Amino acid sequence: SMDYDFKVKLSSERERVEDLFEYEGCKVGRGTYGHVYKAKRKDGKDDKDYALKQIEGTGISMSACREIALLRELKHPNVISLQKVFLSHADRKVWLLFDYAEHDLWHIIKFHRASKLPRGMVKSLLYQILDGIHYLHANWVLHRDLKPANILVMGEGPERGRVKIADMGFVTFWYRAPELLLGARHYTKAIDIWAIGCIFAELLTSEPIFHCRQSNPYHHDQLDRIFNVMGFPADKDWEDIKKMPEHSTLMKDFRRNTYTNCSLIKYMEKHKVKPDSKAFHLLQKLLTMDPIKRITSEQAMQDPYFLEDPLPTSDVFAGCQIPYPKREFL
Amino acid sequence: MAGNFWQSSHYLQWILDKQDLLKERQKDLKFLSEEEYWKLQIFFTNVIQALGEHLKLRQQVIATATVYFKRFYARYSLKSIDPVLMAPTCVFLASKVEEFGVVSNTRLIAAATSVLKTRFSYAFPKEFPYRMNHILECEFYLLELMDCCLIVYHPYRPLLQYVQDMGQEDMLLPLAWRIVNDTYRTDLCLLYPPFMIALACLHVACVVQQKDARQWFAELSVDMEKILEIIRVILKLYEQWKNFDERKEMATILSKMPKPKPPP
Ligand SMILES: CN(C)C(=O)Cn1cc(-c2ccc(-c3cncc4ccncc34)cc2)cn1
Repeated sequence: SMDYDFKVKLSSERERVEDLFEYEGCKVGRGTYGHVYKAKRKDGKDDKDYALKQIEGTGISMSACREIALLRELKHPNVISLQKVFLSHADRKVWLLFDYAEHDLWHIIKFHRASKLPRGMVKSLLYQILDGIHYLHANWVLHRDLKPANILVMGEGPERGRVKIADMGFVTFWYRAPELLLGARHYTKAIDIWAIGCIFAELLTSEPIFHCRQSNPYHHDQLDRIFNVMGFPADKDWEDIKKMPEHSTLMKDFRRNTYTNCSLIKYMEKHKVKPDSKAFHLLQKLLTMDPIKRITSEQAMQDPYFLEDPLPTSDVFAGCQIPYPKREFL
Repeated sequence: MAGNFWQSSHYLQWILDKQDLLKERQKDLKFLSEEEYWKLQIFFTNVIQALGEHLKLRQQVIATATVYFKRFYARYSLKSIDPVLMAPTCVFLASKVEEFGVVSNTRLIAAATSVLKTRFSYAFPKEFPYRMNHILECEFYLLELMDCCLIVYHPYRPLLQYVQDMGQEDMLLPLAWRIVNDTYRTDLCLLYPPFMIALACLHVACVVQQKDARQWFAELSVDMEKILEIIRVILKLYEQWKNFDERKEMATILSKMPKPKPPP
């Protein structure tokens, strides 16, 4: 099957995650992706924190495969960099190594809504999310699951305030485009843009715009929440809505009249965002019901919102002190 | 994925020098002649093609599996891992990378057993000896020894773009596509960018079908001396094809091939 000397040589030379890093009791993240540890090198060559991602299950899953394949190729300041892959031969577990990102939008937003976000920081965050997704889209890579928990932000150090898009391995549908909820069979660039729109709205208000209570694509309560914010789409607004596999279900369960006094203007005005601001006009272009009428990432980056004072900064915090607490060990 | 080839792992690490490739081959060339070694490479290319066909996988998946197989043996001896185990492992990994899915334990083992029994009985008198535990072990070694380089670029996408640009899709594409498949009987995928392999295949297709494409090729601004090097290899592979009788020669060639050493 395999040569003895070949196996023995490789076994002697193979770097093991447990020999290189101390991570026992250093777990900071959990999910569908696997587990994330804040580790330190066992050899004192560095004192910087590292993120160790132990992939879910044994062997090479589809998720583990997609993440390794893509991150091995992708090189952008706003996309998380894969530094090394550890293949634990004993328990068949896959480990991914990256530089540690102290923050993410899930924790940043949570901190701000617990108080009840500086506008320069909101703009810089959105510019870096769009920059990262534009690079992915130009390389024909769709994220398929953008959300605040995936938009990492670097802490103190040589990359302070830099956004990093994480989770390339792809319960809650708050960031899911309306065409997916109506049965669209394929993921598209427009689906990622809708998610960015959701994130932008949440950064401006500290609230998930399409927050909804908890296996088919059709999710009634989620669509009801979209319509309560956006209004029910008129035929002119989304002509191909009739072509959607769940259009007949939509016609059976909903009536456009229920959402007559509903619009994004009305929603954003309740959360003190002005409908004549450049921020609102951009948000509305990102949150377009019809995917073919949704702005692209490159067009969004060219928006006059980014030319208005203040300009977006490379450090989203802009040399100001980070008020956000460090991630706690689970 | 459809990224820039010049920034890819394929270009930066897997476009090898012919001499460095010949130097690594010397380890196996003590048992097999240079002629027998390329014959063995064609055989396993045809084994991977037959495995993919049985599993009803797209040409993209088969091509990715073939490149994995070749990249592994470009750096390691035929005795490191049995090529009979590597071929279905490469298919298994390629199917996952190419978003086709995880081939089931039952479907993969039955495909390897059936294909070798039906289409390769002349070279294998005994049944496929490996189970799923062997594939899963081999997979871990394959991923590690390719430095986790999974995204592979093939000549099919640029060939389709070139033929469409010529406005000769109906006439040239079926033959040029077939020549690209035949290219996997060689080391070309390890030595040249895919767009260059596609252009040479399109050139050979133009010569065979007697179509004047001199002006189209002249307006490209590509290293034609490099396209000519590939053309020579393509023409050579058909002469090799003619003189090679796979069914009469392979049992002997496989017997000469170094085998994995067991533990003491
Ligand atoms: C159930 N629960 C409440 C939680 O999991 C709480 N939580 C934890 C996180 C988290 C998000 C990102 C990282 C991380 C950091 N640095 C580099 C990384 C590189 C690749 N991937 C992740 C990285 C670590 C933790 C988000 N939320």
